[PDB]
Amino acid sequence: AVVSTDEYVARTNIYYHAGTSRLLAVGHPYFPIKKPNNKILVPKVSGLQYRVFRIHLPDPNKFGFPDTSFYNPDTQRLVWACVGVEVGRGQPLGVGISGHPLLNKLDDTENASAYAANAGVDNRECISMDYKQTQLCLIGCKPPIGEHWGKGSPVQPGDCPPLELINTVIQDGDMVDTGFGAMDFTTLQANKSEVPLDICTSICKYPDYIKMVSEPYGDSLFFYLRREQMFVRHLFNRAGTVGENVPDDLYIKGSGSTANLASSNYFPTPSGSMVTSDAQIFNKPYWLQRAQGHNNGICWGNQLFVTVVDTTRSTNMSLCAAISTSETTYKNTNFKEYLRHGEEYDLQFIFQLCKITLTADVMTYIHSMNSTILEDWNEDPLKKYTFWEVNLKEKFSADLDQFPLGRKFLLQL
Amino acid sequence: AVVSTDEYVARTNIYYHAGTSRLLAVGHPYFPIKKPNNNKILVPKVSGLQYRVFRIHLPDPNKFGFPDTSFYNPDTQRLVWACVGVEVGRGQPLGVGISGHPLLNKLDDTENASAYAANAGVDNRECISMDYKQTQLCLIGCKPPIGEHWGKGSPVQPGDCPPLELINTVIQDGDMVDTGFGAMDFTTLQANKSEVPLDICTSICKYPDYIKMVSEPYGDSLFFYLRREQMFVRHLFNRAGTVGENVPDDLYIKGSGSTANLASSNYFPTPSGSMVTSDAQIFNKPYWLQRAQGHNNGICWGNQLFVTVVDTTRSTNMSLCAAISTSETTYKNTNFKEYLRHGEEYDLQFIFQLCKITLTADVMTYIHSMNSTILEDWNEDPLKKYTFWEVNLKEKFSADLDQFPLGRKFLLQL
Amino acid sequence: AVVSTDEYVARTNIYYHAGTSRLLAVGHPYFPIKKPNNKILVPKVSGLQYRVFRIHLPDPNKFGFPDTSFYNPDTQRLVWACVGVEVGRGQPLGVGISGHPLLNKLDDTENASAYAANAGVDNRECISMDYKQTQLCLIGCKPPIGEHWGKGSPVQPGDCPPLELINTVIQDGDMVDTGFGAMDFTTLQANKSEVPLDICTSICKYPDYIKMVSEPYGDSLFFYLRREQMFVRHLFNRAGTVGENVPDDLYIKGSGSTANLASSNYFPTPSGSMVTSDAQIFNKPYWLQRAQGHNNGICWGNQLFVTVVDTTRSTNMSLCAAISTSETTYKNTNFKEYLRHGEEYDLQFIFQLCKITLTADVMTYIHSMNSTILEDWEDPLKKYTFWEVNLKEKFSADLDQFPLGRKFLLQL
Amino acid sequence: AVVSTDEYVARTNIYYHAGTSRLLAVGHPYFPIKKPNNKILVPKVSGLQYRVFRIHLPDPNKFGFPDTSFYNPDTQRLVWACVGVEVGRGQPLGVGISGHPLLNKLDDTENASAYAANAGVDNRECISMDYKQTQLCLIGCKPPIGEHWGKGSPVQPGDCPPLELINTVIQDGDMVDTGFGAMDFTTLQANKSEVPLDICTSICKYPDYIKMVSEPYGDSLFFYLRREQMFVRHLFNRAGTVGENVPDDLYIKGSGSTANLASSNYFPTPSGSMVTSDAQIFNKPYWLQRAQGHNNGICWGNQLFVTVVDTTRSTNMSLCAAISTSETTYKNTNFKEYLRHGEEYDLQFIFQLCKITLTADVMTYIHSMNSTILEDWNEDPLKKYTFWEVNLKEKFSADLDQFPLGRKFLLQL
Repeated sequence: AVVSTDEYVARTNIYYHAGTSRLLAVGHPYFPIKKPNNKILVPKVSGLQYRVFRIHLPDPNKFGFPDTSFYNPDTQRLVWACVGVEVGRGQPLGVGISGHPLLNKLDDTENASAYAANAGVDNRECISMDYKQTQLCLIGCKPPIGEHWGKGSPVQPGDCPPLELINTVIQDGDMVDTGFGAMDFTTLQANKSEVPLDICTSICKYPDYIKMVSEPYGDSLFFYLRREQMFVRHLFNRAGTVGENVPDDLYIKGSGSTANLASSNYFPTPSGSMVTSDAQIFNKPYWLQRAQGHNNGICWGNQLFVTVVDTTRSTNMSLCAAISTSETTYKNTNFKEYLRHGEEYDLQFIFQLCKITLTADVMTYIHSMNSTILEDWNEDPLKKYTFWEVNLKEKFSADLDQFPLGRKFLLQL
Repeated sequence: AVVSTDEYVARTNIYYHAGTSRLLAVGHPYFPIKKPNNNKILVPKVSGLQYRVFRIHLPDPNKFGFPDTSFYNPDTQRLVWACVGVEVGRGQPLGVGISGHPLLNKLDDTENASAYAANAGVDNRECISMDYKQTQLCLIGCKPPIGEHWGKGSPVQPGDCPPLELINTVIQDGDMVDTGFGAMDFTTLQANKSEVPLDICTSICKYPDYIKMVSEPYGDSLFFYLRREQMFVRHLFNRAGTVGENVPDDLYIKGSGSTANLASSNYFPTPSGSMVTSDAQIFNKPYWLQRAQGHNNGICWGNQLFVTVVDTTRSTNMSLCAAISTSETTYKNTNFKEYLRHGEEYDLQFIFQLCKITLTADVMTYIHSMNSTILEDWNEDPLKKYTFWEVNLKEKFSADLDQFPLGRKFLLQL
Repeated sequence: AVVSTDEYVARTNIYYHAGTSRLLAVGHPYFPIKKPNNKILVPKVSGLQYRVFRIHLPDPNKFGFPDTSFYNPDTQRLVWACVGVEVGRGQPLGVGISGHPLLNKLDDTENASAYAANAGVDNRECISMDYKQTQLCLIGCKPPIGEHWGKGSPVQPGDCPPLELINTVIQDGDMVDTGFGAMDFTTLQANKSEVPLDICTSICKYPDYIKMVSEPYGDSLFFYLRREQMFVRHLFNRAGTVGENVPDDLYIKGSGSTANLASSNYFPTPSGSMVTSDAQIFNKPYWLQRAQGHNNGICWGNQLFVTVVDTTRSTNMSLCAAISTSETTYKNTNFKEYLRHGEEYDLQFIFQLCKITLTADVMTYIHSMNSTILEDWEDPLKKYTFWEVNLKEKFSADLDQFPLGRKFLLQL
Repeated sequence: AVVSTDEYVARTNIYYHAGTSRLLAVGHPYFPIKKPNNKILVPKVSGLQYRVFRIHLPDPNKFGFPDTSFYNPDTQRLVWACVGVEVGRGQPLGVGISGHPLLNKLDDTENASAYAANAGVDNRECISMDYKQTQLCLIGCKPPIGEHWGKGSPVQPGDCPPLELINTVIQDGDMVDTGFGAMDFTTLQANKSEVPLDICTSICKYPDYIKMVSEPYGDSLFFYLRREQMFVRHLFNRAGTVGENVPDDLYIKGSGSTANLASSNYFPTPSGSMVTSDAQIFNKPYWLQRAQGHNNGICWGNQLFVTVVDTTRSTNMSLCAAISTSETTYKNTNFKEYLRHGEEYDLQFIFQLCKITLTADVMTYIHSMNSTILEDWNEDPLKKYTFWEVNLKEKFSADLDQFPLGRKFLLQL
């Protein structure tokens, strides 16, 4: 049976403060910019992406403490334990808009309109919408897990793909669900125009809270917060050949214009409503004094993983340049337009040192839980994923009161 | 007089944890698909507005192996389970779904009319869609829940208005919840077949009968219940068919010319659920049934439970399409086929407590009056007429609570 | 000098539970259906009507108690007292719609973008709106007293009717305020097209809380709850000759198309916004453990009056019957449309018995307060129409057996 | 190692009250009225500007106290401490409107709309929008710090300017972020028609809370409230040549009408939603009894800086004047129309006298913190910016009971 860390991990009264300072990212909000080579030139930085920071801590065993009388190195080892965190967001509150120049939309079904689509071969329209609002922060010593609907195990051309639920590690840059569902658009929509431009060739992953919480050791989730909201803004219709005809027992055949049924593939456009300062999750200190799982904040392997989504600062900046200044009158051809998005972060942590007695039972338990720890204490499995590497090896300071999160921690212990 | 369970049922320190990890359903949100040459369904109907009535089977304690049996004397006592905790996980992103009818019976928009409408033709049906009234609920009990709807009552010129009766019946898995058009039996009360959206035009929309369930003398049907719903009118519309009841002359002054003939007066609103938000969630949150409203304080008579869940805050139909030919350079509508699908994810966790009953003469006669089958089972299925999402927990019981999250929460709560 | 009832009404430790069970009503939401005969074939059941129940409690003096050691049956008398109540509502939450096929509406003034053409002979249009949301529950031993602006008495034809604040007794079926004001429409609007179809000939009364509270004995109101909410959805204009010209000093004369002022009689269409379960009043027990007035819950004369308004369950349901079933193609003439509404109620009470000593001071005070109380030891309320509820045979002593009784025992 | 003020500053039980009692500003909401010359006849007063009050206090060492037995002048000095503040606001609540006669706007991408035949060149419309709602009140003994995107380090004409996060001192009259992002429009948008008229040639700055809380001594900020909300009202589209074509991987080529993609530079128009009285920050006393940082309200140099933003009292009033009064019918040409905006402020403070012993270590610490402190105790460096100078040298009063803020303070004791 699994046992809580507090049952075999002794905590000490030594605390440290580590911060990242300003972390900045600027780029296009929809797609990466590159010129003909596949190398990027301006990365894709959007308000609806996951930011998974892989934080590296100094090795406490080899760390140069001012004194070493608080433990016996011959029969004990040291590990860090997170007891406080603060995610700092700097940019002003705002709401960003994304859309597709050729969205697959036939006509508006919410209410009869003056003009209706004339059928034809291509009815795609230029449509944009604001997305579902989200805010989540997961902290753990292992990568988070997400779930999405992808193509299942494998007929005629155009038949409905099999549908399956897949779990995969969330990475930096993975798009969050946006009101169209958590699904693998690239493969489940061969049309390539069902959803806005920034997700039509990407996967929208949603955290697997059930799986992460229910796992035996609770490494993946010490603490987590979430907030979501959305309401339908407009009700639209889809175009294309009908996959399955409506059963003839659900309606009575018409005559004349109504002889042919209109498309019944309805889809709404989400909307985040208001972003307000009272509903914010960030810029506040979260105390991890007691976690849900068995891992009570121990950072096994000298690592942390802070996943953040914040769509309440997703304002894109219109940006224009003039080809020539000789024009005294405005001309559309004379000005080039652009888009950009800026993200600002600042992570503060409070770490409490802990020591572990290496008895036979403890060693066997630690080996069963994860064999890597014992080898460490004397290739990287996670070095196939993209994380925002954050290095704090040279940024530990023991005088807590010198920093704001340190002062807050001291006021409350 | 009827005694509370805690008056003749003794509780113990034995606790257990049972789980139903990752129940999953995928189907079409409006109707079941089936090849014409057969009635067998290739894709079930799985909408976000359906009742999910799980029928949970427990391992009967009387024939359940324990490490110790000193807590009861077998020949003069019988064991039972008592639900002291529950949680209904919901592992999908929040979202709102859309429904509609390609030939909805809508004549005019009577909200901001600017000129008197023209006379209706032979057919005026239009393709219209709308989101539904938001709803959440969770009923837990040892008997199937009871719902209500307005059906065709006991009995006539052809076309006369059907009489209305209030009918009580057992809610089953797959039934439709009221969506803002009232809890009625559309199939029989609307011969038009185009009054309401496509997913309820031939279905009964039931509503739980809280009054009747709570007035139940034994309180079996309802240990614990939650409900939260909201709605507002998005649009105001008109109906097209002829009028069965003319407006009385005394309610208006006769018009002339264009206004000589009255427009239809059968107004109907289109519901709207407004925002779905995380703070107002009912799920992913433990519930302690330590004090039931009725006399039955969570005793699972017959080794059964019934967890009814409705959750329209995670209804997000996902459009997905497949191309007939991939060797295409320009977009063609005829080259793509469009589909709708909907997926639901559940995770039920329970904490059960063992209880024992002394089989004295008074207890035996009282239990016989309560339900004759208890004693007989303590030696055909009556509920073999309904469709429930069967869940089997005979092999899912484990004593160590701290190994599971709900167990850890329960331990911390003591 | 009026003394609280507890100064001469000594309470006991006897409690009873009375419940009406399912009370059901079905009918048309706008007007009563009747053969063009005066008999009503289908009543008018709407979600904006008052439901004024009249509960008849059993005569405690003649009641067959099992024990009578708690009073002297020759120098004392028994009276019922209400200490708990619960109003049960069955149907699902929803919103209804009302409208007039020929409503008096000229223009949409909210966002007018070009000066309108002069009104013709008849500019009436089909328009509907959802009404202001309301909920209330008044309980007392006398019928409630509402108010409305009726036509007073003092005149050239077409002159403005005098206005007066008339005070009357609310009755079962009277329409509640809908957002157009609490006024007598049938006399103050000879147009018969100013307001929707279900109130264009009725009186929309509003409870007179000020007067009912200021009543000396506090009979009319032990306990009351209220909630309302509305906002303007559209800003329309009225049609018809101008009764009172706009003063010349409030504007500068227009020229050309603007030479003739547009109508300046605006009116908004109300909207009740959202109905939610968190804001619900009903399906919750109320404990009448201290009344505002002097009458502290005593049911004089063995009566109660529960007035209920609930516009959060006003869902009208569309029915449709097919004249011919052999049609393979849809035709409008082949289907007849109907509207109906269903209201479901379930009242529950807890009654505590009380006894009163029949001394000289008590006799004279009760006489000066209400003589019929002493007479019982023509019915003045015969004129009015109430939903008569009979609870003489529904009394029981086992409070455990009923849900409200269990809640009362647990909490008190 | 930085020590909080209350370690070397001995507080006393002497309190004073100072206030302005009224402050008015009237001007044009959109732009200053230059004289056709350079003199500004009417300033630019808007509800979306920063109000940075530079408050001057009497020098306590030279102040005329009725008694001086609480300190010895030779070995001690005196300094003011801000223990209370209140920012009054006069005008009624309301919301103002801004717009551009020639805003850059091509289409309405929310829904398929109906438009006139395209002009081809100069597709600019007269558009207006209400701004994002905001409120804030920073109080410190140094001017605040703000952040905005500007033109960064160094190119064919029309290329996208580089972006950079710049920190600059906020000044009176500097505009606040409006929902279009905190950026230097003047240089980042050569079009001069991307945003409304009152920010098309200005810098929208946002307070830099991260820096203003992370500076060591915490002088710039020992109090701050913030309250902001917005939502997207409309979803428009830009007009102009595309600087970055959509990658071909994100869509399928059209034919006929959809041969050429529509503009994909979307922008939303903000909306502050409802201004309400219960959500008000002002007309309410704040007590500065526990500063976040190390400066616990000490006003070094006898100064303060109160920065206030309030967009919930931004009602512009339209005025009209008649060229000639003899006309009997209405004519447009006979009436001129103007706009004006009026602000009202009333600042009240509670000050507590303090004293510092001039020992060796104290003097060295103060010199390291700020050299000028010891010289002041015998040209202006901060007199390079613009501040709404407030002179309270003659407003201090020792009777707290005679003023409303003092009466409120005495209840708190």
